[PDB]
Amino acid sequence: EFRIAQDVVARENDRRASALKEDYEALGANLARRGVDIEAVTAKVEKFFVAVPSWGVGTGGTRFARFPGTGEPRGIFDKLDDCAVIQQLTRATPNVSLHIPWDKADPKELKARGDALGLGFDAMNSNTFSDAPGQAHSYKYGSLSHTNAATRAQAVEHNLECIEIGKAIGSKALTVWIGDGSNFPGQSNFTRAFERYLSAMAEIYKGLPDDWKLFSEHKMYEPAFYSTVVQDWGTNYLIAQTLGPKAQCLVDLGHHAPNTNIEMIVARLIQFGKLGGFHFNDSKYGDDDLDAGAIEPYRLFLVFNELVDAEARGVKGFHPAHMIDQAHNVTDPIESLINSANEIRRAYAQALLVDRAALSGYQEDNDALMATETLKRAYRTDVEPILAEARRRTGGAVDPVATYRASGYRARVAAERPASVAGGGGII
Amino acid sequence: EFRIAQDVVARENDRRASALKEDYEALGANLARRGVDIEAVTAKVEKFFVAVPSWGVGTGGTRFARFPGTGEPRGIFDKLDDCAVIQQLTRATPNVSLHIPWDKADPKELKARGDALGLGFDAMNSNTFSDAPGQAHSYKYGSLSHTNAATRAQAVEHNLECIEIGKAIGSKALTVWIGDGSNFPGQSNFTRAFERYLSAMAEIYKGLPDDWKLFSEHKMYEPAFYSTVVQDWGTNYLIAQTLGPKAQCLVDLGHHAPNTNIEMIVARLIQFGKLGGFHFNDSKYGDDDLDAGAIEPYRLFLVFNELVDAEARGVKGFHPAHMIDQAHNVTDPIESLINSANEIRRAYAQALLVDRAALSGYQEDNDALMATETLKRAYRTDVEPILAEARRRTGGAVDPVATYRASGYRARVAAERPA
Amino acid sequence: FRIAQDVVARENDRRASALKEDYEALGANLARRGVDIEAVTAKVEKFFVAVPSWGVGTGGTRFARFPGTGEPRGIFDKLDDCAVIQQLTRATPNVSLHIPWDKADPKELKARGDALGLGFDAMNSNTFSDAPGQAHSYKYGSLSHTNAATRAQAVEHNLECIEIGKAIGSKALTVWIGDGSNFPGQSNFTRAFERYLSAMAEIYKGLPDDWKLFSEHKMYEPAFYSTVVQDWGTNYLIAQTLGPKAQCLVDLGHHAPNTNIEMIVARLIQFGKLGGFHFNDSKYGDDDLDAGAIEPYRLFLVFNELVDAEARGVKGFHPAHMIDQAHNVTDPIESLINSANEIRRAYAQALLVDRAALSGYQEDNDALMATETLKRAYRTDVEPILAEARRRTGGAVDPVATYRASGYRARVAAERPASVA
Amino acid sequence: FRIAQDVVARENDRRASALKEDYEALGANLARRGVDIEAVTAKVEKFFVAVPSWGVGTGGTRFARFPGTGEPRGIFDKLDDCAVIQQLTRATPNVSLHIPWDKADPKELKARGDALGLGFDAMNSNTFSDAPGQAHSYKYGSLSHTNAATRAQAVEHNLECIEIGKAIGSKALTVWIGDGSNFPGQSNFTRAFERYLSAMAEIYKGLPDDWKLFSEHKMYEPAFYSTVVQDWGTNYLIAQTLGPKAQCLVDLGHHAPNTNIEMIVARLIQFGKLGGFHFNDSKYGDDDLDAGAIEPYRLFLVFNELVDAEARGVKGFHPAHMIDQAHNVTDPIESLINSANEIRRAYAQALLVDRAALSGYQEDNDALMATETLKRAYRTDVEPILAEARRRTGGAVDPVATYRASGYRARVAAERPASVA
Ligand SMILES: C[C@H](O)[C@H](O)[C@@H](O)[C@@H](O)C=O
Ligand SMILES: C[C@H](O)[C@H](O)[C@@H](O)[C@@H](O)C=O
Ligand SMILES: C[C@H](O)[C@H](O)[C@@H](O)[C@@H](O)C=O
Ligand SMILES: C[C@H](O)[C@H](O)[C@@H](O)[C@@H](O)C=O
Ligand SMILES: [Mn+2]
Ligand SMILES: [Mn+2]
Ligand SMILES: [Mn+2]
Ligand SMILES: [Mn+2]
Ligand SMILES: [Mn+2]
Ligand SMILES: [Mn+2]
Ligand SMILES: [Mn+2]
Ligand SMILES: [Mn+2]
Repeated sequence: EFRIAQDVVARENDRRASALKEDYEALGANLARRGVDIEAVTAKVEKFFVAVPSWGVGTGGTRFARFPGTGEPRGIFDKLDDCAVIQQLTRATPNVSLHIPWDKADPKELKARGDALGLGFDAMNSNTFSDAPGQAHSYKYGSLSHTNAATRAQAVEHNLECIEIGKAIGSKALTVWIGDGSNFPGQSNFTRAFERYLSAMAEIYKGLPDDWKLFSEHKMYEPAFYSTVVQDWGTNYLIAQTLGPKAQCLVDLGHHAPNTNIEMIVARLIQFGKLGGFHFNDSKYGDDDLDAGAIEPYRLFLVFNELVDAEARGVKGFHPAHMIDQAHNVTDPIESLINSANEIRRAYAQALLVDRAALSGYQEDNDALMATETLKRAYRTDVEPILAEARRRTGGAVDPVATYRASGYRARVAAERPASVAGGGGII
Repeated sequence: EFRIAQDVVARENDRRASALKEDYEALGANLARRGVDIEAVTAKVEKFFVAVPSWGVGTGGTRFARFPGTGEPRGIFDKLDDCAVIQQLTRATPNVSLHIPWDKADPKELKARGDALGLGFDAMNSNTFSDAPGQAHSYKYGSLSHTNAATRAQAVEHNLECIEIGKAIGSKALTVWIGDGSNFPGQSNFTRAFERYLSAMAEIYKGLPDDWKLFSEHKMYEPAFYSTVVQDWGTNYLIAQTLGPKAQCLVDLGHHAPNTNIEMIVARLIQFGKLGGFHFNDSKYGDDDLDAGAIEPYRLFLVFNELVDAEARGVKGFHPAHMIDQAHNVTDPIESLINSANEIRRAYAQALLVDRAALSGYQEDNDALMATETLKRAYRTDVEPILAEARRRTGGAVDPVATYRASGYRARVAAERPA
Repeated sequence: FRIAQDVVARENDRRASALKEDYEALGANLARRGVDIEAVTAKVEKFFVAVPSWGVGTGGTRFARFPGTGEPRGIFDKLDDCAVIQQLTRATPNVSLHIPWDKADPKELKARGDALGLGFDAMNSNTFSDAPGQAHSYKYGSLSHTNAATRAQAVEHNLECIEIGKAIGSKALTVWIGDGSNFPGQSNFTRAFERYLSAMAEIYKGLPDDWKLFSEHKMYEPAFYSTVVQDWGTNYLIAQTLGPKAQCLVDLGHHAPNTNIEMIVARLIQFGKLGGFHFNDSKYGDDDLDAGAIEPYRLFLVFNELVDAEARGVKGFHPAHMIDQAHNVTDPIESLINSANEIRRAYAQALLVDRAALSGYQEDNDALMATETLKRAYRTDVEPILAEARRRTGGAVDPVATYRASGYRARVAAERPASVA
Repeated sequence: FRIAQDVVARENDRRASALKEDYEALGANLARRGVDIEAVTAKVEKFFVAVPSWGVGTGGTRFARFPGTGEPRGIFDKLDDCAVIQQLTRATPNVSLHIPWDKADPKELKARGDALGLGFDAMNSNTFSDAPGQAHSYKYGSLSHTNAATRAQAVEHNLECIEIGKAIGSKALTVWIGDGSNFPGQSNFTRAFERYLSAMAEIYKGLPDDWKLFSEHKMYEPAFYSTVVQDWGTNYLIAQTLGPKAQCLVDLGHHAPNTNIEMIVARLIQFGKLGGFHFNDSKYGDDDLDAGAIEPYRLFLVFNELVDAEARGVKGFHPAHMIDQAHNVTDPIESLINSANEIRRAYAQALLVDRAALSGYQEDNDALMATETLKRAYRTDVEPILAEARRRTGGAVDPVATYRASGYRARVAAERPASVA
């Protein structure tokens, strides 16, 4: 199937082919003068993939309000149809990340739809940070770390079910992010809550297939506003080290305290073999969940610099799961995910241009200026031509968003799906 | 009428009266040794009021979920009923802040219910940060500063309607907080957006009664995650100054950048006569909206220290509007508001204890250690006895939350209200 | 006696009546709450915190230093001044030394301490500044420097610190370094940390059987882009890697904005790697201000975690307590006195928490009453308890007022020549 | 010429070929985008930023200072090194002086500047440290000190800075003071500000008709609790109160974590009080790192506001641009060279933004395309433009490469005695 007509894609590509050939050739000549083979770079970029969040193709909101657009997806099936568009145009998001119970449905159908749309399934995501209809025990005061045994058992069961769904659809990991924490000093005993959490996670670990991974995701705050059980990478490391070989840490960019050196955390986790994966997005204030690289592109580049460095030195058993975790409140969710996936490949491609030998030399000589300039030479490079050519050669669009708007997809699905209504957030 | 049975109040007060007498007399003797008449302090404390937010009486939530408790208020009237309890027990929250359209209802009935419950109404709160049913233009991309004139006009009209409702119930002010801002660089032109906002606010100011005040509330971020039109007190000052004498700035404690010295902002606004009022709450990370003083009680004291100093310096015509703006996500909203109102009176009382003459002397002599110790001598003082006696003398409860739970009020409204 | 005993007695007697009234009033109030004030006073009078030799002299910033009068000339003057703090507060019996700043004949240092009634806490190494005759500069690092010879030099300095500490009665070595980078790319994060670990392993080998090696994390300064030992996570990795004798030291002002520090303390305790504390306060960065002068509640919450550990029955839990502050606009002696007092204050209030009631509220998820239970302790003015603890142990009811009445500062100002160049 | 002309020419010819290729390639791409590269280049070669005299020497922190070789001592050595930056970049024709650090016979300074081809930007007063023989200490403040005589002394000092500046070609005085408090209660926020305003009014009276008075806000350091001129809000009140000749100076690293600085820039421009900038980068506090070395996009976004201000033809808009950095681990000259380069880079890129398209996407609320319009400009590698601009104006294609090829550092190292061999 092709959510976007092939003629429109070919049409929009031909319209930009000339300019692209020029830019690509100019960049290739420049890279050559730098001892770099543009073709080698493009080949790797075509092979870089990042999972899209099923809950990301829908318009998001804040605790104050939600302003849905037209053609909002009704459920997992409409969401998969929209994710297909993203993959077809960018060719960078072949896999979708499911969230339960939001995307609960017959595993056979999900798999079927995915195969038909040319989409796979990444890590499963459990939900014990909200109450579902008919739920026996509320997660108001926590889940996996709740003081009530029955409540923890219920949370554990839910996570085990997520693993069962994932196995049936082709997933190989479970990501566990909970809101568990406290809003007031004294409300929670830090140590006892963590102990409860560890014990519950141990039960979940027991249900992991031999080739599966369990990712725990830390977050400084929100929904808890005083303390959070899994508040940072330090606690997260203790979790992973304690649970076992299959347990690793997931780093969501906007989940750190102000001014935190996030790329260092990535490096530390790689060093001790616990970098399970990433949740890409950008931010300026808190866990803003904005389009990747829209606020601080250099920081995104620096994270990838650590990723490529580890890749370069053959760090064996190094396959971090890459996923986008964003909320789109003022843009067409599909266009944002498209450009976000693009930005990620942009940062990856620039990281690949880093002269590793020269950098190592300046590091050993303590030539700070040249070391930092060596990274900038790669970062300053406009690799858009490589990103565009990679898409073109793999069946994607030179200009993804332009082709998307030219296709009229949004207007189309807007006519097929029921209207939505604005409203307030959880504030009241 | 009394939401809490008068016999329960008398009972729970008698049960703690002996202990209170002992603590009050001990504190009075200690203060007397420090040259302070405890009676003068209690007299002032029982006169300190802070308005309760109608939107804080029901359980709050986040973008991730809402976990309502039992007996949740069904509307503004249930909310007023619950606010009546807060006032009856603490005697520090005689006024309620309404939010339109959330609390829209016959103004005449609101006033009636208010008078019967012994409650009054503080500043009105406009809402152009969310869309209402049948709304012609969406506020998705802004409201008062939206690029579309028709949208801006609609936002202006809404605020004017808020003023009409407030005039009917006895409100004397309009508080304007909007989410207007951008999530991406370039999305908005900082200056043009601000110019649009100023022009729209000028229209609202034009329709403001001459016995009313117009409060603009700054916020660093959320719902906007890259830029916000009214992002800080600097922009807020420019707004108030531009609009006119009736326009002032409202300071919400959790709306500042990390590590910001908020008590200084308060002092600066007072000096330039633009401190319209406060939205009290506490926080640790962002605009957490937690129970006031639950996280950083000293900071609360330091804010009140600037308020009391303003009086001591002789600043005139200074009557800030005091209001609580909190979200109660994991506690009984009534209990949180009760203890929050209490914490605010606590900080106020301690600020009244500061030996101003001594402090002044240490400041002039640059004796930093004794100057800070002078503030600490006041802050370290446990004024709970003064707060409890104040409540007792004015019809409240020695221990509000204890009396509240003894009343079984929550179970009662839980039975009267749906699930 | 640094401070004349008649001065202390006179000042104590002047305030005796008021202390009696306040203490007995507090005692009755606590009794009504089921707490024995005498039991609290008995524990308070035994809570000690080490005073930093480097904080007895006036501090400064990169912009300027404004010395006061009678600045101590060397380590001996500093010990003399520390003796004043201990005599008046009775809460600072031990001094933390810094090498090479306080380098001197161990026997002389020991003798002076004994004569003044002072002991010595953990030693502190210095490889964040260059000393004269140094073969290699620490400009680009020390224990993690790319140059092997530079690292070896840093290792030998730490071993020397241990030798000095052993001779004077110390039982630990605290290691804080500025190692890090100011530009992206300057350092390879993983290799720099590996170099550090290798060097610390060597230092670890020189530790006596009853010693401890404390590593201190810091988010930034002097490094402004990355720091090798940047946070508690990296710190935990260090202690766990080095061995049983290695633990983490938590300096309150070394964390990112809004960090929940008390949780970090709880985590380290759970995994037995909480070596000790560097107490101070701050509002912006590593401000190094007088403990509790900015956020007294936070200080109380850290102690709440320390007391809960004891309540939970954590075994062999003896964290080292030290003050690490810089006094740029006050008399250092007066600030250290009141800071030590704030520390005992927070400790005393933490002892007042009704743990039985708290555990009940935590189990029932009664967040409001749980927090109020903490507040009922924190709101209690324990000054009378601190004052009585001092009176009973030979200290001053009001330390700073007594210090000022003694005229000590004016005395040492006349005895000590201020530096000219 | 500090750098031999044959060296400059040689290093240029070595890179001339590749540059021609890149400049032509960028010119074609820009043409396809409706942009004339020549128009950009013409503006870029005219963009200047003043170099801080206190920036050519190696910097340090409160913990240590690690000087490099050939450290410039005195204003004459410093002007000599600044000349190198100007010769190679052609973007720093003016130097910012700091009194009393750079005190010297005005006529001799003017003479040295003209000989080196350097002018002088805003004068910088210093009342955040004490000079020998000073009558009153600034320990507790200067312009806002509680002591009248101390304020008068500070005021007189600034006036002297204006006299020195008038004699050498300066047209502005920048005032940054450390004035503030480290403890709650220490200062009365309002009285301190009142005193500051009164003193600044006296300085303002000494300003010639064509002079400007810049006040610089700073959140913290040296004051760690409160600072009189803590932010742009207070700064605006100052400028508005003093008069038309008074404006606000924005130092990028003086803001609270996560602050939207470009918005502050826009607000000040709207109200005619954006006096100038102090460029530098940072990640934690006022790190004073090489401009754009940490967050180059933020720098671009600041220049986006600057370029748009001109595009709108705002009145009273003519900001002074200065670099205010500290180089603790690099050759100061090289850092200043590359920092000045980054500033021009951001400027060039902001010049590339399609204002018409941007304005269109803003009106339609097409946030995605709006931000992409900024990115299209930002993602554009303008190095070819910067290099050509330098080549056409007598500068070096690759400034740092040419600097190293000249062996200048080793040269001054042989002429200037270090403290130790
Ligand atoms: C929906 C998803 O579980 C969620 O975004 C988490 O991954 C975490 O980012 C929350 O802050
Ligand atoms: C509900 C109320 O309008 C709201 O809380 C505003 O005042 C502001 O605090 C929001 O962040
Ligand atoms: C002097 C002492 O080594 C130093 O203060 C360290 O302990 C650490 O606090 C530095 O920021
Ligand atoms: C040296 C110069 O006066 C100084 O850097 C000020 O401009 C300010 O940036 C300090 O933090
Ligand atoms: Mn996530
Ligand atoms: Mn998140
Ligand atoms: Mn508010
Ligand atoms: Mn708010
Ligand atoms: Mn320390
Ligand atoms: Mn420190
Ligand atoms: Mn500056
Ligand atoms: Mn600065």
